[PDB]
Amino acid sequence: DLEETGRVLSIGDGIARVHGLRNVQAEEMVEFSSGLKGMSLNLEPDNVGVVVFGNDKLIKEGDIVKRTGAIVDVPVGEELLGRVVDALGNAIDGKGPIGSKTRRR
Amino acid sequence: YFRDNGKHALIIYDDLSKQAVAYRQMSLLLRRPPGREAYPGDVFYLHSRLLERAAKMNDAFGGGSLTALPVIETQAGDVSAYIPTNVISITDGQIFLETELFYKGIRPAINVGLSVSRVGSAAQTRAM
Amino acid sequence: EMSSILEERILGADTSVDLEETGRVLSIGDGIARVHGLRNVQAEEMVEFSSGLKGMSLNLEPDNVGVVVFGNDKLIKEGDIVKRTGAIVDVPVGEELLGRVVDALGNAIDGKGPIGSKTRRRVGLKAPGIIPRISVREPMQTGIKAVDSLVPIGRGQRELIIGDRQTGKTSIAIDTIINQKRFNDGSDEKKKLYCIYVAIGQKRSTVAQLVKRLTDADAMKYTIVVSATASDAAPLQYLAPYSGCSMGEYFRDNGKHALIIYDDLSKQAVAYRQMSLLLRRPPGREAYPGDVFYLHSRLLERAAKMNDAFGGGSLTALPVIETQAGDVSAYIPTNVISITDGQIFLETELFYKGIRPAINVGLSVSRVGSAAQTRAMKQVAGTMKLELAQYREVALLSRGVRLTELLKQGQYSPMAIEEQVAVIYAGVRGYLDKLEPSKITKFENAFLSHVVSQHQALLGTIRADGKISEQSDAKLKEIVTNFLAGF
Amino acid sequence: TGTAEMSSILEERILGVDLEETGRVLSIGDGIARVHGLRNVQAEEMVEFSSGLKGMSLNLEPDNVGVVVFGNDKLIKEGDIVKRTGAIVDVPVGEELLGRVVDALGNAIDGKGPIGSKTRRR
Amino acid sequence: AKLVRPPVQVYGIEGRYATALYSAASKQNKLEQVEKELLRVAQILKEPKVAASVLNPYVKRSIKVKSLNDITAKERFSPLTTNLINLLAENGRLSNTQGVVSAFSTMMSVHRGEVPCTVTSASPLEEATLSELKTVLKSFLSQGQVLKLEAKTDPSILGGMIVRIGEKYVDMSVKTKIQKLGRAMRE
Amino acid sequence: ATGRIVAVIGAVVDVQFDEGLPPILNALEVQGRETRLVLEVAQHLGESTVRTIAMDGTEGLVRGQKVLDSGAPIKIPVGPETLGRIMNVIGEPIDERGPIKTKQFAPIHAEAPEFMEMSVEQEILVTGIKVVDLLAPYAKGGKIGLFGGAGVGKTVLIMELINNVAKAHGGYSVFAGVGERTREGNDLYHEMIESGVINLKDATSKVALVYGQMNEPPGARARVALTGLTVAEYFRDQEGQDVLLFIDNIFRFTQAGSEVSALLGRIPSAVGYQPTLATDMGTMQERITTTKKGSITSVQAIYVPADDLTD
Amino acid sequence: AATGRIVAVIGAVVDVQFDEGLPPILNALEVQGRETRLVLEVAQHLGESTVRTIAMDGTEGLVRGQKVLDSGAPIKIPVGPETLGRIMNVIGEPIDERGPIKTKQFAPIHAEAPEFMEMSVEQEILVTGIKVVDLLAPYAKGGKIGLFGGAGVGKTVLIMELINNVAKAHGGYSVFAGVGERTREGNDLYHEMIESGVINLKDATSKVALVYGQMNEPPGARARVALTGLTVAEYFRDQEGQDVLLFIDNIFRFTQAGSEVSALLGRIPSAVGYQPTLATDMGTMQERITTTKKGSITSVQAIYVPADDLTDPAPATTFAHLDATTVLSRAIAELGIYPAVDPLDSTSRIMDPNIVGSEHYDVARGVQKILQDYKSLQDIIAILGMDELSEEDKLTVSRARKIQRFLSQPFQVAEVFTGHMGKLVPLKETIKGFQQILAGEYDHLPEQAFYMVGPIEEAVAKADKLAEEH
Amino acid sequence: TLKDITRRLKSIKNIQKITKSMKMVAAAKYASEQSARMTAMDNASKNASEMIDKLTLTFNRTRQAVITKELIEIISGAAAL
Ligand SMILES: Nc1ncnc2c1ncn2[C@@H]1O[C@H](COP(=O)(O)OP(=O)(O)OP(=O)(O)O)[C@@H](O)[C@H]1O
Ligand SMILES: Nc1ncnc2c1ncn2[C@@H]1O[C@H](COP(=O)(O)OP(=O)(O)O)[C@@H](O)[C@H]1O
Ligand SMILES: [Mg+2]
Ligand SMILES: [Mg+2]
Repeated sequence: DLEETGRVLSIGDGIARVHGLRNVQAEEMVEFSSGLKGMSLNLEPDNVGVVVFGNDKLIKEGDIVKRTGAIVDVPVGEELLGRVVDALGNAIDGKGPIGSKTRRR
Repeated sequence: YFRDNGKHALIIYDDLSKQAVAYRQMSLLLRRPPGREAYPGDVFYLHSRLLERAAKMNDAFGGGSLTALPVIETQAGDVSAYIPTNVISITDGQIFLETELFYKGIRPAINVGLSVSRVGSAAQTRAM
Repeated sequence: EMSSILEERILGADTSVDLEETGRVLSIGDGIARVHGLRNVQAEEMVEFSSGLKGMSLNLEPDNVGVVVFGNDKLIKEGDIVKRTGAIVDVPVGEELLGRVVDALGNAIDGKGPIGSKTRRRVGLKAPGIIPRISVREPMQTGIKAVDSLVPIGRGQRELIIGDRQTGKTSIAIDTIINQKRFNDGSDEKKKLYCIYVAIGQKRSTVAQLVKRLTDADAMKYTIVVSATASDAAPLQYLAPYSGCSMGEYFRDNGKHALIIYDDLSKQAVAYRQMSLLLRRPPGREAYPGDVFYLHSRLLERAAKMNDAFGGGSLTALPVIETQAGDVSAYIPTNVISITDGQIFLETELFYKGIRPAINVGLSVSRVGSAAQTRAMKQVAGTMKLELAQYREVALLSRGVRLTELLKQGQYSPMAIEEQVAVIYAGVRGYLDKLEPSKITKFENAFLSHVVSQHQALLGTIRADGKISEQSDAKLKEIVTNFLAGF
Repeated sequence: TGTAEMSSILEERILGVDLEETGRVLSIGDGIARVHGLRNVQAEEMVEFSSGLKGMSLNLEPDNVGVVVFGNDKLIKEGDIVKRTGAIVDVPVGEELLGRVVDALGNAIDGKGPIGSKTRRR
Repeated sequence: AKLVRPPVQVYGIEGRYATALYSAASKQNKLEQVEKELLRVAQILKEPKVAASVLNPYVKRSIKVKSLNDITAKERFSPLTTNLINLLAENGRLSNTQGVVSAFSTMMSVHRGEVPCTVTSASPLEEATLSELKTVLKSFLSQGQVLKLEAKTDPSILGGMIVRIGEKYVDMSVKTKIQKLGRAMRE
Repeated sequence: ATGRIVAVIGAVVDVQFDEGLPPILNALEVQGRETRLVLEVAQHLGESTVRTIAMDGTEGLVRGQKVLDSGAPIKIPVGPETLGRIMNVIGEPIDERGPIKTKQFAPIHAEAPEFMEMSVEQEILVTGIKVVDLLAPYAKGGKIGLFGGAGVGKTVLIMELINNVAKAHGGYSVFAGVGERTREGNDLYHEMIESGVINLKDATSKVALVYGQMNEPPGARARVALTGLTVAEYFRDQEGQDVLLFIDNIFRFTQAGSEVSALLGRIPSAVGYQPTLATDMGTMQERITTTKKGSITSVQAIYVPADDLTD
Repeated sequence: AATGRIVAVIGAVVDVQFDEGLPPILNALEVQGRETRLVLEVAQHLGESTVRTIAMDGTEGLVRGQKVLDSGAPIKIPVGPETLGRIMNVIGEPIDERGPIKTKQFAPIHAEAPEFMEMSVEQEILVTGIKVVDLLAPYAKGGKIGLFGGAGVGKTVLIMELINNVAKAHGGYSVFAGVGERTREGNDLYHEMIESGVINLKDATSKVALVYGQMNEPPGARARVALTGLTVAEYFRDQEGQDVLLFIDNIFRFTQAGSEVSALLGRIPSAVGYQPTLATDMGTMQERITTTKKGSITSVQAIYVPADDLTDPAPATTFAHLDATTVLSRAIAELGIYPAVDPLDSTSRIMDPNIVGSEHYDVARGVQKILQDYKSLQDIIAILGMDELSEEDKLTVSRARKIQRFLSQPFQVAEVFTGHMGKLVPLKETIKGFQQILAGEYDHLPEQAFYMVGPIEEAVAKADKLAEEH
Repeated sequence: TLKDITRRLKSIKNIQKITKSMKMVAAAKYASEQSARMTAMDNASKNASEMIDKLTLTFNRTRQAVITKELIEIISGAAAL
């Protein structure tokens, strides 16, 4: 199934050239194997340029990349008030999870 | 979210220069053609489509609003750099802060001869 | 009329088919078309695309041909057929172009029909060597007092008109074209000057208005206009100067004298910079290619003066250069200053202060100059230049104000050489030193009217013998003194 | 694409000389000789061309060696033989050099005779 | 070492490899033999299993060259073509070998002296006059030459013929005559 | 013809066709999108592939999407009822007042009028404003630079030029919004509704609005001046009018062209501008002329970067 | 010998594929099937038995597959006394319509530079008759000079005044190489040398050989014509021992020509866009123009300065190859001071008190000190006016303006511009006049009394005339 | 150099400010030496304005050249890959 699943072909200083993922959308959030997430910024004929929301020491050539199906989105709502989150909406204040009920692109 | 749900929001980006630097790095490593100071071609786009989402909705859409206070860090007060140029041409004014006024006792060090607010006089209260 | 079409457009109509060599477009974009095939095509040969466009085979490569498209590449698609012409890029030349407005390839854009030219000449021919040339001796009269007196131009010279935008460069060129009417109507055929105006990167409305100005002055009958305007492809603006230069080399090679104006060369350098950057060539100073000097130098070297063994013809070039903020020390201005034989510096300070034509006499020079001036103009202009240098030094003081007030001139009013000599004589001998300056032009006007209505014999004598003899000296003295008493 | 993917190497490779201590010049121009072979050469090792010219192996690339030439490249043609010397650059040192004018490799250029030193140094 | 260059010269990695192969075969006179060989190799590769086995950028070069050497020892291929596929696996240019095959074909296509003619008409061509045009096109050649005539039809050209002999090109179609007559009556 | 997306890199999109390639400067429609996404052919790459620039966001585009050719560069609804109405680069109504029920559509990317169509006479365009008509008169078919700001009255001057040209002459007006702030665009819309230049309840509007905001890709901001130029060229060449074309900022037209040429991978020029800066400005400004049918007179607000007039 | 086929033509760069017998680098190849002789010079070996070459003429009309023949040797030009009075082009063909140059020997234009053991150390001042040159930056017999300057500042007029004075007083087989210069000027020089008797069209006792590749030539000709003229001069120096003069105008074109083809040879550009091999090309060319123990070559070179930079890599690289630089400034020529030599930027290697003497050296250093002081004062002079200076400062300003005016001089070749007759000031008059202006012996004369004069006697006479007539 | 031109421009700008202020105070106190001071400070201020105009031209020229040089550096560096 090389249409909803690619395999990392190259990795360097934050950029993953992933082979496969024939059905991925431009600027879609994909999920690497080690848990780190990425955004498909370049859709090239032979590969996909993915920018990684993490570090390169954890992914290496041959890793697997799965597809989410939705563009990058963030939890929005009242529940974020008072909370310190990161660029993806994940709580970094140690006060538990965000009780967000709505997501938004 | 708050803007669309009839509430009023304020958002500060501290600062946009570093977001532009991060985007420049990302695009340079994605082998995208660099431009002035190695910034991509759409580095203006990057900020404009960000600062255009700050709007004041009419009462037929909820009446909410979203106020943006982006921050920009100039080098030696050069406002004709690439990213300061872009964000000055995008926003509805600016509040210049100067070191030479910072040390003369003027605090907040707002240079008033240069600071602009195109839609400000319509916002002030009648007394002010 | 049904016979204006059936006459021969069908009987003799080259409806034949022939064994032609062709290639196929691989990629088109950025003004360059890659063409697979054309195995026997030559370097710099004209090819024809399926849409009727034309191009020049620039890069002969092992597996393809990079062709420069002379037009809009929106008319070319991948897979289009490209035919060979067998001819290195050339343009129609001959007498039949006088009076016609053409584009950079020689096609008529004045709606008066086809140019019935019998001869074609390459656009990239090399300039004459050292032996075919001879020094500049004959004067090329502009009809402008300041130029014709202080910055004289000879036939076979290259004289730059350099200055900021809106300072009167086109006006100087148009006055120079209008002034040649008094010679083109006369009897001496060695004084006729066929002018050529190349409009590069200009507004097309400006070129149409220029053609009307030339038609009202009845000057289009001996003038070719090559037009590659602001909306034409960059290859066309690159080619237009060489097309015009070949049209003028036709006259230079056949014992006649041509004059060519490049309006302007800065826009041709900009078009060539576009073509070079789109070809991924390394940019140099101000992003210009390394061979922009060559671009202009191979063009301005073809303006020459041949000796009597090679026909005795000439081709004078008046390239125009537009500087930014009056910076003459820029790249392209200094390139063309290195190529030409002198400059005519027009200034914004002088132009704004009412001094028009705003020629900077201290900076305008003519490396050949004096060798191609008439004797009478030389007599008066030597003293005029001495006194003007004296005046600019101490910037006598009133004499200089008088002379600079006297150098002003109207538009589309080129004076004959004898009348300029009369005015400069009345100016440099002192006969207006006590006249307060504000009326000098008025005096000038009136005085000249006098000399053209009643003392035509003196002007005819000056024209005939070329110099202002002692008899004519005292005659003009008494004329101007009697008028000054009457004025 | 490919420096060593020339048609000559390819054809005599599919068809069927010591390419460990010896190489052949693929391309020479502007004083930079690309050499195919020399598989044992070290980075910054000095090699010897057929014409007596020396070079320094500056670019160890997967399929060729970029060698900088110590002289005029008019004496180097494509296909020339390049030998190893096994050594990095070294110059003669000692007291015997005082008063002598040498070149960048320790060769006397003042015509007073060859250098008479006993020790060399990298 | 001296090299034998074919009469047609092809470019790219495809052309370079096929030129190497041709100049190797010309020294031993096995041109049509290795043509048969690469034909068999291409039809071996075009099957999906082994193709995805060699198209996979995840298979390590030793593994894929192992499978390739096994399958080429299977079909008792000449050392020349085995060496060529070994070089395509070594340089990693293997996935492109099909082009090389095609390239070599075109190369030998001018070794036997064939010229490709392409005849376009507005109507599906008849038989008699088609053979007539074949005979007419044969007269433009030297001896020892063959016509690879392939006539496809374009019903938009409004008539006539458009014949392409090599890259020589004759446009006897009627739409072009209409355009030329319009240009004549216009200019 | 139908093609398939083979590459999406930011705002440039590569499409590969099987049967027939569209020529350069041709609108391709992308299939399956919620809104209308239009690519514009910018280059032929060989192998039946075509590099295009997008006139909208490219998010969600997937390699393999069907791309439908249209045949013409971009066709905007043009006619006497675009007046008092806002539309974008593609010619779709922006003001949420329903579709523009016009009778004809004009293609963007026309050619400048021929040489024999030019007017050889220079003629003053009387605007009725004392300081303008006396000291700095406007010419029919010319270009004018407004060196104004915010404090000075500039919207009022623009609206009064619209009114005067519509009354003293019969000329309608077009206001192009090249890279304009959406807030300032809404302000101008409501100011021109209030002062009677736009009529929401009648057919007496004297201006058509064309807006490409700042949150739009460089292609849209580059073609938005040509859209207004087209809707003005219709009035000129098929009503014999003396149209008045406003371009709210002509510097942002230049910088949008610069961004576009940077995305296409071309080598920049002095300071960073497109290598085709002069020809790009020319192919637009040459369509603003005074033909033998009418005249377009253009008022173009100027912005000098770094206060350098030699930029 | 060997025959090859053209496989690519890009401007002046032609790729030629050879079957057997690849030609060495720098060889000359003859393109077969052309009206005139087209010579290609091999520059690189691309591999695949392909070479990349630079064409000495136009490449239009060249077809892929055209035959090319190998000559087996680099461009060989005829060298000997029979080249005197003749004009030849980059490849040694006569371009003066006077028949073939029948010399007994031909030399390749590519040669090795003279060794270190062949260098000559002698330094003798060459008196040119020009005040600023002989005073502030004296030339040397057998030394390389070089004349820098922007566009239209006086390079050609100065080089022609030097031609007149030195080359006319000389007896040593001058050579003139026109590199990328005006063809009009080449014709002018040819005919002014014919009428001056230096070139003898009949009864051949000529003493100048001309070599010309001008602005109209392609980059290859403009890049090798300097080497051709250099080769003529090298023959006259080595195989005859003569005392040669070599004039090169303009030599920057050489560098520039290389740049124009560098991009086409597939090389990554350097700083301003030049070729990466700018300095070594300039070195291989310039190290052959030198005085050896076999003969003497006095080399005067005009050096164009692009956009008046002087830090452009070509002038900056040229500076280190010269013994006496004369830098012409545009700001000085806009004051009317000719020659526009910059006094505070022109240097010499014989400007040493042990060579020119203590009088000359001290006068030169004092002139430069006064001019530097005036330069430093100019800012406050332009802001606060001269009325705000000290009295000693007004004195130094007055003497500095006087020295400025006295540095100018009318040239024999500039009567058309200056109006005055050209003056040739001997060295002692220069030294004495400037010493006296320094001492304060002319504090009463008006400054305009020094503009465009000869020796100081003419300055006193001009002051007298100004005082009496006004 | 850009920073040199900027420093010199700021110098001449503060000088022009000072001289115009002195012209103000001299014209105030003049209401035969105060007159000379007023006219001399007027001359100084206008001369400083001329030098400021010329240095501003040169500054804009230099900053454009700087942008060009850095862009050409970036471009030639990208083209080598
Ligand atoms: N000698 C003159 N006397 C009076 N007015 C003049 C004179 N020359 C030009 N003008 C006027 O000043 C204007 C300058 O236009 P002109 O075309 O001659 O200069 P230009 O350098 O060619 O400017 P551009 O760059 O726009 O082509 C002209 O419209 C003309 O009306
Ligand atoms: N010694 C001089 N005296 C007077 N004018 C001079 C002198 N030298 C140069 N000039 C002037 O400067 C102009 C440029 O001279 P030239 O040397 O031919 O330019 P270039 O620098 O391109 O070689 C000349 O036309 C001349 O008017
Ligand atoms: Mg003009
Ligand atoms: Mg010169």
